[PDB]
Amino acid sequence: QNIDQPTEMTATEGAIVQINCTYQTSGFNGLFWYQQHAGEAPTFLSYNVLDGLEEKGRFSSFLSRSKGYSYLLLKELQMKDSASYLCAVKDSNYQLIWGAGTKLIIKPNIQNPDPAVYQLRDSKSSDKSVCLFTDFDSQTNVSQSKDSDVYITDKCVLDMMDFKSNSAVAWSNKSDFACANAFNNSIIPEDTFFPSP
Amino acid sequence: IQRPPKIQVYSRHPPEDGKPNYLNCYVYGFHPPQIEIDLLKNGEKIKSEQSDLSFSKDWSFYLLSHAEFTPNSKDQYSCRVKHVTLEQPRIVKWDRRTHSLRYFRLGISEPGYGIPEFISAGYVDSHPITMYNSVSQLKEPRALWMEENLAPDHWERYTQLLRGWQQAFKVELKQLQHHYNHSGFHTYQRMIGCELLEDGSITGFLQYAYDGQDFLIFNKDTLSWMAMDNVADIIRRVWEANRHELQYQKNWLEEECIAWLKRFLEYGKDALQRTEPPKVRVNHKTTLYCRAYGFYPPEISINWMKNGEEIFQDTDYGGILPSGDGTYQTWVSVELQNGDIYSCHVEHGGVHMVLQGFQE
Amino acid sequence: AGVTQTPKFQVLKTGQSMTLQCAQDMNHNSMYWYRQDPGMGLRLIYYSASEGTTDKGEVPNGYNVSRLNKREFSLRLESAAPSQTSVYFCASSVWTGEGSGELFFGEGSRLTVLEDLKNVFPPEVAVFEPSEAEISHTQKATLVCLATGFYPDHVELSWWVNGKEVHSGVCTDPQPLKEQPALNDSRYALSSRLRVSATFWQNPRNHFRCQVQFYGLSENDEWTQDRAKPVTQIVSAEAWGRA
Repeated sequence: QNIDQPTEMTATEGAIVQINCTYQTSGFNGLFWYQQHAGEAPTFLSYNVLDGLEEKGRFSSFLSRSKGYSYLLLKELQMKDSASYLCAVKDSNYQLIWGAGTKLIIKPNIQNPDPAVYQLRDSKSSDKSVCLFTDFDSQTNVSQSKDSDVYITDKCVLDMMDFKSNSAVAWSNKSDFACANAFNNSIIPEDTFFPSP
Repeated sequence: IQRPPKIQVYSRHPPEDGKPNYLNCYVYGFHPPQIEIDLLKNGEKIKSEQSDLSFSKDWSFYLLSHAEFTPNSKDQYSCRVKHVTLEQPRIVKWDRRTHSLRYFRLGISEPGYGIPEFISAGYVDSHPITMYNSVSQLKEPRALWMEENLAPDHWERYTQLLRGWQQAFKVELKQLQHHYNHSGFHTYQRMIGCELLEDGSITGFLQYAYDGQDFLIFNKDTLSWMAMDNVADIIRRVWEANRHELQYQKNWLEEECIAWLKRFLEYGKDALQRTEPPKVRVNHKTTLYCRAYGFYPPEISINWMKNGEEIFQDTDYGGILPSGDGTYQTWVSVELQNGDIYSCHVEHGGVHMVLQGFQE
Repeated sequence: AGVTQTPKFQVLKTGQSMTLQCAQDMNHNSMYWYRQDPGMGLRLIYYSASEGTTDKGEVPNGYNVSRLNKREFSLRLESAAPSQTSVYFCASSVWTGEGSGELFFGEGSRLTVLEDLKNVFPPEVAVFEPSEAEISHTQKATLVCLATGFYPDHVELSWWVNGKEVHSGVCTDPQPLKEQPALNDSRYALSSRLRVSATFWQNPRNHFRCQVQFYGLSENDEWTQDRAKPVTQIVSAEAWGRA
C-alpha cells in the first residue's frame, strides 16, 4: 500500500551515499532499485527477496523483510551517479508499487579551489548581461536573488575527460545589475574574488 | 510413461434397496488423461456426471464419475473404462492434522488433441478451490468459501496472470519437445505448494514433470534444481544460472505460500477443521468385507483381525475413496480353522473402533 | 536491440487524439505503459501479459490500449486533457508473475496538453564570450549560453565547436526554470556553460556555437494566428575566438 524514500540527497564526488527505502505492502515478492538519469529511461540496478546484502560493483542493496526496510549503498561516487533512484516492491498479487524516487546530486571534488566572480562580454545578439561565479568548493553555497528581474542558476549538471568545475550564472535586463552585487549574500569562504565597479 | 487406470465402483451411502443413493465410479492413477468412463445398467448406458480433471502428487490423474440416483431395486450396475493402456475396455460391476496448499499445471503439446492445452487447478487440503483452462480463460472458484471471501478484483487479477502463465507453459513445452527430439502428443506438468504441520513446522515444494515422469525437482534450502536426465540437465543449468529467480522461489514457498494457506484456512475454518466419524459395516459373500462410510479427514486406518491380531495374508487394501459429500469411504477384505473370531479394526479420531464380524 | 518509443515530444490542443508507438526488440511477452509525474512514483495506465490480452492498471481513466504484435504496444488517447500532461514510459519484461524479472524502459515520451497553442514559442539563444579577467587568472575560458522565453518545456541544448558536437567542459542545467514563477502562463529559461583552455579560445580560427533543439508544432498542425508558426526548429547562437 505504501512505500517511502528521501526526496533529495547531496554528496561529493568520491564519497559514499546511502538511500533508505521503507515499505508496507500486503505481501512481498521482491524489491527493485532503478536508476534514472534526467530525461532518460529508468534502468534496473539491483534486486532483493531474501534478507541480506547484494553487491554488484560499487553498488550494493540491503533488505530486511521483517522491518520492511532497504538501503541502496553507493561507494566511490562518480559524477555519473547523479540521478534519481527509484525504489519498487512487488505486491502479494504480482503488481508493482513505485515510490517517488530519490534525486541524488553529486558535487565535484575540487582539490584546488579558486572561487571568483567574472563579468562576461555582452553578446550583441542579446540585450542582457551575465555574470559567472566559478571554481568554488562544495562548502560554498549560492542561492537565488532577492530581485525578481535577476536570474541565478547554479545546480548545473555536467555532461558525460572533462574540465569539471562548479559554476553558477546570474543574468538580468536592468542597468542596475553589476557583477559586484550579483552574488551578494552568498555563503562565501575567504579569498574569493568579487570585482568592485 | 504410461500408467493404467485403477477402478472402483461403490455407492455414496449404504444401499437400502429403496433409498435412492449415488453410484460412484472412481477412476484414478492413470496417465495420459485421455479417458472416457461410462456407467452401465444391465449393459445399457446411463447419463452420468463427471468431475473436473484432477491431479495427484505422483503426476497421475483421477476422475469421479457419478449417476444422479440409484435406488438399487434388483438390477446389475457396472462401469466401462477405455484407456490407451487397455486393448479392450475394462468392465467393473457393482456388487453389494497438517494443512496443505497445492497448485497444479497441466500442459498438452500442440495441437489440442481434444484436451485443453493448459489447465491450472489449486487445492487446499485436497479441496478444489480454483480452476483455469485455455478454453474459457477465466479465474474460477471451486469452493463456496472462496468466492464469498474474495472480491471480484482478485479473480480478474489472476485471470490475467494465468493467461501469461498459459503462454509461458506453451513455450516451455515446445522447448522440451525440441530438446527431446520428438513431436506429437506429450504432456507437461507443474506442481507447487506448501503445508503447515500441526506443531508449526512448514515445508514447501516445486516440481516439474514431462510425460508423467519426474523431470525437475527444486530444493529451496540449497537453492538448486535436481534433474534425472541428460535433457532435464540442460534446463537445470539455465534455471540455476538465474540466482535471483531461485531466491524468489524460496521466498514464495516459505513466506508467501504459508501466508495464503493461513488466509484460506480462516475462510474455510468450518469445513476444514471438522471431524466426522466413520460408520463401519461388515458383510460376507470365504470373503469378509469391512466398510467405513462418510468420514473426514481422509486420514484413516483399517485392518481385519484374527483373535485378535492383524491379518496380512489374503487381504485387500481398498484405499481412500471420495464419497461425494466431501466425506470419504474405504474398505478391507479377507479370504478365509475352528472357533476363530474375525473382527474389523478401524481408527479415525483414535478412538479405536472394532466390529465383530464372524465366528464358528 | 532495445525498447523503441515514438515520439519523444508532443504538443496537443485539448480534445486532440494521438497515439504513442512502442516496439520491443528483445522477444519479450509482457508490455506496459507508465506515466511519470513530479512528486509521484510511476503509475501504470494499461498493461498486457502477452499478445491477445490487455488489462487496465492503476489509472486507466482517459486512456486506450491495443496489442498489435508480440513486438508492438500502442498507447491511445482519443480526447487529450490538460491533466494528461506527463512523461509516458513504455516498459517491457520477459514474463508477468515472475519474481526477479526486471523491466526494460523506453527512452521516454514528453507530453504537454494546452487549451490554446497561442503561448507556444521558440527559445531565444545567445552566447556570451569568456571574461578577460578569467583567462589571465585561471588560464581557462568559460562560454555561457542562454535559452530564454520558450514554451512549452521542449528543448535539447548542445554545444558545437568547429562543426562537431562537444561534451567535455560542458555543464547544462538539468531542467529549465520559469521566467515568471508567479504566473501560470510563464515561459522557461535554460542556461549552459562550455569551458575550454585559454589557448583554444584565443585562436580566432575556432568556431563556437550553442544549439537548442525546440519541439513544437508539426507541418500539419493548425495555425490561424498572424505571427510566425512556432514549428520544430533548431535555434542557435555563435561566437568566434578572440586573440
